[PDB]
Formats: sequence, C-alpha cells, structure tokens
Amino acid sequence: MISLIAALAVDRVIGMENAMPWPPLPADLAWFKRNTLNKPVIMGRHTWESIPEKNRPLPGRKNIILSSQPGTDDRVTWVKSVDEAIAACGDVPEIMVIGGGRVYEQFLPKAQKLYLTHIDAEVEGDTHFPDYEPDDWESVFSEFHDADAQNSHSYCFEILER
Ligand SMILES: NC(=O)C1=CN([C@@H]2O[C@H](COP(=O)(O)OP(=O)(O)OC[C@H]3O[C@@H](n4cnc5c(N)ncnc54)[C@H](OP(=O)(O)O)[C@@H]3O)[C@@H](O)[C@H]2O)C=CC1
Ligand SMILES: CN(Cc1cnc2nc(N)nc(N)c2n1)c1ccc(C(=O)N[C@@H](CCC(=O)O)C(=O)O)cc1
Ligand SMILES: [Ca+2]
Repeated sequence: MISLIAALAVDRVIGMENAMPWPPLPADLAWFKRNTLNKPVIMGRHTWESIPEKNRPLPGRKNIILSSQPGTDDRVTWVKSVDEAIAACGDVPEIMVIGGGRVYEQFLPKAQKLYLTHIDAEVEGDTHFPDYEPDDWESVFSEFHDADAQNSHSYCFEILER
C-alpha cells in the first residue's frame, strides 16, 4: 500500500523556497525516521535537493527520486514517471511518499494512509499539502506534544486511513 507523510503548519503550508518555513523540529524528524525506516521512500527532485548531505541518502531506506531529466547522483535510484517510481519499490508492505507538493498531489489519490505532523505555527509558504480532510480519511492515531527546549513549536502526530 501507498502512504504519504508530511509536516503541515497552519493552513497546510509545507514549504517556502525549497525549505521548510519553521526551524528544525528534531522530534518531527525522529517521527519521520521511525515511520520510514526499512521502507522505500519516493521523493521529487526538489525534496532530494533540500535534504542536508549529512543525512543523504536517507539511511536504511531505498531512496527513489522523480525527475523528468537524467539522474545526477549514482547513489540513489532515479525514475522518470510515477509508474516507474512505484515499480522501483518492489513487492513491499508499504511505500512511503515523502514529498514535495507536486509529488503529494499525484500520489494522494493512490494512498491508503497518511502520517501527518501538525505544527502550531502560522508561517508564510509557497507550497501546500493537498486538500485531504474533505475525503474519507479517518484518524486512527494522534499524539500532542508541547514545545520544549529542543523543539520550538508545539506539534501533533496523526495517522489517518482511507
Ligand atoms: N513539510 C514537509 O513535510 C515537506 C516539505 N517539502 C517542501 O516541499 C517543497 C518542494 O515541493 P515541490 O516544489 O512541489 O517539489 P517536489 O519535491 O514535489 O519536486 C518536483 C520535481 O520532481 C519531479 N517530478 C514530479 N513529478 C514527476 C513526474 N510525474 N514525472 C517525472 N518527474 C516528476 C520534477 O523534476 P524535474 O524538474 O527534474 O523533472 C519536479 O520538478 C519544498 O519547499 C520542500 O522543503 C518537501 C517534503 C516534505
Ligand atoms: C528536508 N527534509 C524533508 C522532510 C523534513 N521533515 C519531514 N517531516 C515529516 N513529518 N514528513 C516529511 N515528509 C518530512 N520531510 C528532510 C530533511 C532532513 C531529514 C533527515 O535528516 N532525516 C533523518 C532524521 C534523523 C535526524 O533526526 O537527524 C532521517 O534519517 O530520516 C529528512 C528529511
Ligand atoms: Ca551523505
């Protein structure tokens, strides 16, 4: 099955100028790693270029990058369509789609699960997560956490299934 995972600040904002528009929340990164470890991850080229080299390729995961153009990094698998991205995952229990905006828009109609981090921050953005709440998603997990010394905004992890 196909799953999307995303951090959304207020009004579904997920990015600004190819970066996330809040300071790093290490607890959200630890949630991301927990949920994506040992699964293939599919990402657009802008998202691959936004991950610091210190954690690239994402370890313990098969990294699959969408680009219409030839690949520029032999360390990961490059693919030129959605169908090619899915094929490279192989027969596994769950495929994780990790962004960005144009990638999420294409995969949301195919997904049976969403892993969302809701961040209590009103920030400016140029990229939003697609409208999902109107469809037939039901929440099956949620967990709120207050801001602390290592995370400067409060956040709420959520899993929804179709
Ligand atoms: N808050 C969060 O959880 C996350 C936020 N983000 C943010 O999202 C933003 C990036 O999103 P966005 O600009 O939409 O970019 P994406 O990461 O979705 O990358 C889009 C690129 O991927 C390639 N691509 C997408 N679809 C196809 C396709 N069907 N066939 C071939 N190639 C395809 C294209 O590359 P090419 O141009 O080479 O053809 C396209 O330009 C950034 O701000 C980033 O920080 C990203 C991930 C998570
Ligand atoms: C910019 N980017 C995309 C990104 C960031 N936060 C997200 N958060 C959520 N919830 N979902 C996403 N898809 C998401 N994507 C990144 C940036 C860094 C790392 C990264 O360093 N990740 C380590 C996390 C370990 C760590 O905390 O350093 C990993 O192994 O996953 C991942 C994604
Ligand atoms: Ca590296």
